[PDB]
Amino acid sequence: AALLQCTADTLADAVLITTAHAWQHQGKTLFISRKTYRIDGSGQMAITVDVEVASDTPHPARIGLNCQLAQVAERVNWLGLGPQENYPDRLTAACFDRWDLPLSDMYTPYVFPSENGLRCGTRELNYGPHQWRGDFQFNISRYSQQQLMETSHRHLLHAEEGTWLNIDGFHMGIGGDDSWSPSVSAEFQLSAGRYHYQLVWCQK
Amino acid sequence: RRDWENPGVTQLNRLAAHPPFASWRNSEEARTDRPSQQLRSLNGEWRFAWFPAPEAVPESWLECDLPEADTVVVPSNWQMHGYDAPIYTNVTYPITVNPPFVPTENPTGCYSLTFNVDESWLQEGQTRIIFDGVNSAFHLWCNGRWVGYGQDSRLPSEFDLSAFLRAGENRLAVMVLRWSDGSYLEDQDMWRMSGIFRDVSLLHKPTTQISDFHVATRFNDDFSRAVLEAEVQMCGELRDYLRVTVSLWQGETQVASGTAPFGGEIIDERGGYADRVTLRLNVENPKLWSAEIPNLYRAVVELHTADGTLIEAEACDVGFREVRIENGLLLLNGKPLLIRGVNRHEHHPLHGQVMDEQTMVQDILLMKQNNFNAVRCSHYPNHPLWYTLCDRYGLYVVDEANIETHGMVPMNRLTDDPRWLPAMSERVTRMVQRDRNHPSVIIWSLGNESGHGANHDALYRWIKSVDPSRPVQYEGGGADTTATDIICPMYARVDEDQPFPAVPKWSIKKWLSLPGETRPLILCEYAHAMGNSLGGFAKYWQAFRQYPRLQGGFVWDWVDQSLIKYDENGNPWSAYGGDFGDTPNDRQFCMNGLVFADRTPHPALTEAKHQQQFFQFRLSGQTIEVTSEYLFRHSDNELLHWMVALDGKPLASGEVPLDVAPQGKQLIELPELPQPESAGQLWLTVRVVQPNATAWSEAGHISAWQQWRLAENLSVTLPAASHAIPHLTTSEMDFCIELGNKRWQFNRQSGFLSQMWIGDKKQLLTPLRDQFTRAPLDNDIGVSEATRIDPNAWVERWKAAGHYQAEAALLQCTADTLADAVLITTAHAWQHQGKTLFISRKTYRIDGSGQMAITVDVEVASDTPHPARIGLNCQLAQVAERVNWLGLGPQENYPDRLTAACFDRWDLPLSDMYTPYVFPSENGLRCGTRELNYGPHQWRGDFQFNISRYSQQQLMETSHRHLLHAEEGTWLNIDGFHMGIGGDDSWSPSVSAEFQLSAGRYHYQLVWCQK
Ligand SMILES: CC(C)S[C@@H]1O[C@H](CO)[C@H](O)[C@H](O)[C@H]1O
Ligand SMILES: [Mg+2]
Ligand SMILES: [Mg+2]
Ligand code: NA
Ligand code: NA
Ligand code: NA
Ligand code: NA
Ligand code: NA
Repeated sequence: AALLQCTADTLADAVLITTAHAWQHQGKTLFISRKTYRIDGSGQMAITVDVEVASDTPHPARIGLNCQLAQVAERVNWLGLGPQENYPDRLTAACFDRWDLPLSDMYTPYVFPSENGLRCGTRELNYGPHQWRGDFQFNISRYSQQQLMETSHRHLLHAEEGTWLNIDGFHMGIGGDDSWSPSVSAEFQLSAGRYHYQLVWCQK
Repeated sequence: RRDWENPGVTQLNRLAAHPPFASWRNSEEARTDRPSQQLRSLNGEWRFAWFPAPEAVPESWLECDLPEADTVVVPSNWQMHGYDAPIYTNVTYPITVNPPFVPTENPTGCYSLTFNVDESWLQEGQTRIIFDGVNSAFHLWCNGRWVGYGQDSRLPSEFDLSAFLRAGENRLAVMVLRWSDGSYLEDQDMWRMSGIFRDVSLLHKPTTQISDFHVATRFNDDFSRAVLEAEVQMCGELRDYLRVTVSLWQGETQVASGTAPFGGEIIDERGGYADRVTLRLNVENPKLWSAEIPNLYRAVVELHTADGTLIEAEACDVGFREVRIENGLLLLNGKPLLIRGVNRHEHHPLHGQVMDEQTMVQDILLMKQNNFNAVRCSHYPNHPLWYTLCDRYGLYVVDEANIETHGMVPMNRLTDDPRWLPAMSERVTRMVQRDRNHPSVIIWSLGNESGHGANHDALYRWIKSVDPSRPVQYEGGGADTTATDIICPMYARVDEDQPFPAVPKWSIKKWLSLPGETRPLILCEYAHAMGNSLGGFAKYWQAFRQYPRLQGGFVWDWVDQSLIKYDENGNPWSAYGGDFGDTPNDRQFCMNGLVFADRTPHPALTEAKHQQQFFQFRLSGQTIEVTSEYLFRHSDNELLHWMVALDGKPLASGEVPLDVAPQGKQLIELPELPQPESAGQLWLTVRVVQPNATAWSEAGHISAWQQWRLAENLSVTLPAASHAIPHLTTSEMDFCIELGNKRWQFNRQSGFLSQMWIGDKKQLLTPLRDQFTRAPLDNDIGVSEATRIDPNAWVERWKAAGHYQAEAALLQCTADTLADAVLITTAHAWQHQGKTLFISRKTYRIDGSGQMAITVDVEVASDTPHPARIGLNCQLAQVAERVNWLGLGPQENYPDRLTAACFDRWDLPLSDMYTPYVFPSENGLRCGTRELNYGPHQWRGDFQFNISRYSQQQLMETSHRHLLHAEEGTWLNIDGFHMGIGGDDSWSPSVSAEFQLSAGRYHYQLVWCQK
């Protein structure tokens, strides 16, 4: 990430932080993320995200935010599709409702580890003292994406300090018509060029 | 005898039907298709008088010109002369349904003609008269004496006048009835007119003559050898010395000739036809006919004496081609066709149903220029010249019997009744007898929309038995009955089933594979081009390409059936149903074409041309792969032009020769490029160009094109810093923003930007506000009507929900000052009787440079019908001459109808940004736009828009284009999102789900600035 801009402004009833970053490679600009963070008198932080994806780069696996929370809590409660793991091209069986499970159930122990546990069409996620509202997809667990990537067997995984949260505005399909050639259908590829999503983070 | 109220009587004294004749008395003339001294036209000025019913006609008329008659041009439709009104009704018959009766008030046209006949015509031989088209029934007298009677408005009626004429002056009298029992089989969706509307001629033939002749062509497996077989029949006295010679010419070269005396092979226990003879000519390596290369030969049939005196000669153009269905595919010359067709009614805005050579040729060329290769004669045999033009310019034709009984209940009420078999039969048999020698006719059709009755099965069989060279099709009764060789549905969708009882319309992909089915499928009608339509056209093409047995279709239809009317002040305008006092009527349903009545194209025609391209393309790296879809020709009149441009700015370009075999591929490696001097999207556009003129096109004609996005350079560099800083003035009713010579006013009570100035010049006539509706297209309205609402119609759904009446309620309007800009934030709710339909949240941010960035986030209740659009609208104070944009164009294009548009920088006169649909509606949108310029204004983002002198309100409140009036200033509609237009049919919702705005939440952003 290359910082293009970062500015703060005071509003009548809020503070407004605007940022813009570029991800580039070998001089090519892959994505541009432009954001605003508006913090109001109520303690709510509204994050608006607008991303640009170069038409000539391979469509990305996801368009989201990620962070590692200090907090390790017992349950995860959400208003969205569930209760089991579901992806854009595999979410018909999931149901929209209020679900609440123990943290470990939000991790799926595939023998060969990979991205896992996503839950789509969520409008509210609650974990510990935190609350995220919007219309997004998310996964939450004790294993970083980096660690999943680097580890070939589930028994060699180690819970990291804290909890890793991956909150996506958009996520690519997982496919499966076969497992030896690209099989994610065009309609589940993130080829829009321009993507927007908005999240509000607040405590309890 | 009231013969016009009896389906048992369809004619009296009418001669048998036969292929086009001219009785040449010179072989060379027949060979070259020159005019014949023996075939005279009686067209021109005749006398005509109108009466309200046959009973009102005075007997004196039979012998004397009526002084009150007028002199008029024939052929003609009397409605076009103003004698009575033409009627526009679709399905419901224009007369009470009570077969075989017709109204006692039955408009009657009394035509007469005084003309001369050479004594030579009477001293020997036979003189007959031929009426190519009389609608719908008539009696004929000659010199005061009755000759005969005829029905079937679309085939020629011939009578022998030899015993009625005199050398010198003669007088014909023709009493034409508007309505007859024949009207029950003539219920086609088109204007109901009447009259002698096709040519009148006199033909002289010798007493001993050629009475009919049939030509066939059969081939070997590889088409390297043919046998042409000509069966010739005679009438008149047989003599041993008579002979028949059939000769076949290829240009000026004679390829073959055979001669034989009359006397056919034994047929049965009783012998053979002493009055017939069949000649067989061998042809090596024949030049095959197709729509791609319409090679033609000329066969000349000479009747003569053994000593060599010519009696007469007849002749026809021959196209060597085989039509057959095998293994589920329709093959032409052994290869599978892909029918790029269109249905074409015979219609002229000034002359009604009278056809002329110039208009036909016009039609043909435009069809060919727009990639069509086939036409369906909806829904009757056409004027004879049509077939000759199709044979020579090369178009595949579906010849269809003049039988349509759509208004019956149930539809097959007459077609299943044996009492009507006779009348039906002649409409089919006489067509086959007239048209069977035309190579362009590849398929026969039993008619249209007359259910499926036992009469169709018998006639299907009659054709199969008499003319095995062409398949038979018929859509009635569910499109896959026993009376059809081809599954030929009308308006069946690509993927969506429409499971109506008894006659479902399955998805065409699914239909092919139903248990036990194996036939090819070609839609007889699809992509109902009514008004702003053709949404989803590409979906069909894609399917046709992928599925071998989906062999194409015939779009409905070629040309709008609008008619010219003159305002009080003599100004012509386009009229539709009801416009002549005709009632009941079906209004604008007579207008469904790809071109307006004057042949100017509608925007959809370009979508068709594009999807019907004959060259397909693929891009990989710097390699262009061109695939030919031609079946028979090499690309010998084509080159490929390619261009690369960065956001409209030309970068590199070039041309390459195309040398692709039919069905073959050609790889073209593009040069290395001098990559963009900066940010933006590089676009590659390729066009196939025919350098040389052809019979149907000019030099440089563009036949196909395609585009691809190549490299994109996202901009990361920040614009410089403007020292200038915008100022905010607040009052209780308004928020104001000023920046140098610029100012913006946002109204605090409305929450909208109400005014803007450049200098002291006000820029807006009406404030900038959200817009969620559109003046309804014909597809949006369907068959709904004020006196008969169709609740299912999109328009009724939007109306019912309050979309057209919802009012904006302000929920928030705030102003903030940033470091370098003013930020205005608004939120509105649109409601209707308690319900919140839509929510629009926006921010307007005005910086030091005078750019206004507008962010819009809209919520749409999941339970209200999907909106027609999500956008903004305003009336600008200025009217500029041009409109310039970087986006798709140049023609109007919608979400489900934009494949043919290309991304580039376009610039047009404002008037071309408005599409003049006769029935006005939302029109002229351009999609995928990144920049729009008009006057001093500039809008940037990723939106769709339309710009014109007509408000949406006016468009929806006006039924005819001629009545629109340019308002002050310019109406601009800039949409973040816009619903598809649909068109699979125009009587039920047809916009595919992927084109409905059902997302719930939508975001778009625009920058508005002045230059
Ligand atoms: C209106 C439909 C119920 S019937 C529909 O009407 C169209 C109107 O142009 C065409 O005439 C079609 O052939 C006919 O099926
Ligand atoms: Mg009759
Ligand atoms: Mg009909
Ligand atoms: Na892994
Ligand atoms: Na096909
Ligand atoms: Na119609
Ligand atoms: Na060529
Ligand atoms: Na209108």
